[PDB]
Amino acid sequence: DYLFKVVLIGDSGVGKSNLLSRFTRNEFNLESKSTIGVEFATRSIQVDGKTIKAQIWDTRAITSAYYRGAVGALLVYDIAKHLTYENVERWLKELRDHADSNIVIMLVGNKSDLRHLRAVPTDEARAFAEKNGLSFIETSALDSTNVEAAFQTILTEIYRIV
Amino acid sequence: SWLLRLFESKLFDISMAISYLYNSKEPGVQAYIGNRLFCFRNEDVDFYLPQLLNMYIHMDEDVGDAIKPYIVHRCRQSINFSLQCALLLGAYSSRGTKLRKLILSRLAPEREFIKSLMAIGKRLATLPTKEQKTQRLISELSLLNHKLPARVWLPTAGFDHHVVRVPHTQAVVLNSKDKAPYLIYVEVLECENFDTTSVPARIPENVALKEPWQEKVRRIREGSPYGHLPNWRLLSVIVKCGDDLRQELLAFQVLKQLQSIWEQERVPLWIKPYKILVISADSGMIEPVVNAVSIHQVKKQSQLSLLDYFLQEHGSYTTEAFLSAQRNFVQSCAGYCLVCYLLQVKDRHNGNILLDAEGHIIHIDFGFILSSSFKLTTEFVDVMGGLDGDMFNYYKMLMLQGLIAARKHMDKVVQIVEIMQQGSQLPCFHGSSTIRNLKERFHMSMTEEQLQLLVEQMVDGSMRS
Ligand SMILES: COc1ccc(-c2c(C)nc3c(NCCNC(C)=O)cc(Cl)nn23)cc1S(=O)(=O)N1CCOCC1
Ligand SMILES: Nc1nc2c(ncn2[C@@H]2O[C@H](COP(=O)(O)OP(=O)(O)OP(O)(O)=S)[C@@H](O)[C@H]2O)c(=O)[nH]1
Repeated sequence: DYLFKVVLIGDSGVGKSNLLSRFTRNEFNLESKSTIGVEFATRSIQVDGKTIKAQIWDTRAITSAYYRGAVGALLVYDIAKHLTYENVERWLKELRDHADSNIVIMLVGNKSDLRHLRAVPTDEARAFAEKNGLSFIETSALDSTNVEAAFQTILTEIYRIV
Repeated sequence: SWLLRLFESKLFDISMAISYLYNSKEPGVQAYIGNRLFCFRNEDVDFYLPQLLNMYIHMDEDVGDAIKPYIVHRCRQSINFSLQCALLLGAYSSRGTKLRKLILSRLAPEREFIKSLMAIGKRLATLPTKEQKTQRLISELSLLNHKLPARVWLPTAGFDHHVVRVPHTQAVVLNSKDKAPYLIYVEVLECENFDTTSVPARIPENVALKEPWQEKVRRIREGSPYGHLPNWRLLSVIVKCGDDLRQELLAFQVLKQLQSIWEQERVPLWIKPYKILVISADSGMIEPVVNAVSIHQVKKQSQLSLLDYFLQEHGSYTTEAFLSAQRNFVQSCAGYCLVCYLLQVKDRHNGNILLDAEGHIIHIDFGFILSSSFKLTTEFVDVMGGLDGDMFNYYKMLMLQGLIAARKHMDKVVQIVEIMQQGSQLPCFHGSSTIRNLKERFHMSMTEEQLQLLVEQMVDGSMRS
């Protein structure tokens, strides 16, 4: 029925491709063959009684195809690697240079399963989260936790731009 | 999912974790295992501490960072753990300094205790005879006691504790060499937890001879201020001020693994790993075997042949005490033969083999092993009842059995050695194919009939002299 385009951006290693594989093929793997250039993937869900279809973009040098036609963008960091959270500031200057000024953003801490290796506290993140204009959640791509929730959340939030 | 599948299976143990950590170049796996370390029992992971810490120093930052968090956690809940980390970190680098300094950042009481012990040993260097050294040692140890009970402990001790007293008169120096090692006895009060417990209070002060261990406890106990307490136990350590113990530690792990392997399978070989404590690349401590003395000195005091001494101390060949002692001999011989072959242990003589009161032999000087450059003497064969003997045939049977057992667990052994070679300037890793040669020595390709022959060949070689 409807068509919602969403992009995934973030540092290398944070888990974008497995987020995509969990969410779109319900599959995960520890061994990893690198994504060469670009992917999208698609799956349809329903929000508020309406059949929607979501388009996710998986990211070398950033051509501006990314950030084109995105109603929403999931900006993801690895909770267990502090630097990835640190660069969320640089990922938003990018996103303001190359993307729609009225776009939906979710901050995502991935790899929440690595409890004992955690380098970024949920509070520090959520503080920054509501201090700014981003929605916030923590996911784990390895185990099927909150991956579905994450998408369905951002997708519900989106259709509300009637 | 097939990899993640394995890691979540029952098959996953601390061994496998280290193997993947060591080999895998995938940072997602490295980080994943770093986290999974926490789920394991403290005891199982502890055994591999030298490997882990070695990796941290000499491996990619990615690998270190996955290990560090677990280390810091352990360091924070146990200063003993902290101590052993700090000591190992320093010894294995001559990147390291930062984590070491952070851990030491507290341990001063212990570190001063250890410093003094080392300091003592170095002074005896000016005294050229064994007997002269001992008297200087005894006096200066008495000065330690002046240092109060100090909330310091022997990491070489099985448990957490506080040191209360040093029975200096019982301490003895073991040789006349330039940097001679020396044996001391230490009194301690056992803890339930070191980290939470008050250092005990001083209790005011109001002969050494060849004797069994428990008689020595008796003698020491009756004289000691603290002896009445039930909390009280006696420990012992050998102090080596100028000898590297990093190879010694490696052998220990190998001995410990091989011991478990033969234990896991049901092969009644016998061997005895003795605890090692690395303090520097220079210096270390050893937990000694009690109730044991060198074959060589056993032969100088007895004036007997090895067999004859056995007969004297236990009884004639028709007695149980003898047959038990003979049996303990035979099982310990097969064990150490196998250890000597696999690790290619050299410089084997009766100065390096101890005999305990129950009949086991014990090898001790694990210099000259592997790449760095065992004897069945008739004195040994006689105790076994001779070449045609049933007990001797049994000796050969165990070696094959113990070999078959070893093969079933080869990877656990090679792992210990193969990791340790990392960035190593130790003489035991001198070859191009140290680990490669080691694997060949397990003869994994051979059939059992082939191994029987190889065992036979081994024994024939051990006899030529
Ligand atoms: C690093 O090399 C050693 C390895 C093992 C040992 C040891 C161990 C684990 N247990 C004992 C031991 N047991 C008796 C304890 N007290 C009694 C009688 O009950 C007696 C001796 Cl002399 N040694 N030793 C010592 C040394 S060494 O002190 O550096 N030195 C090496 C050269 O050869 C002489 C010994
Ligand atoms: N413990 C844990 N490990 C994860 C998690 N997500 C990914 N890993 C691992 O992180 C590694 C990163 O690979 P990848 O899936 O390509 O992430 P990505 O770099 O963000 O994806 P890309 O946009 O660059 S193609 C994977 O090997 C994967 O096994 C997680 O949620 N928890």
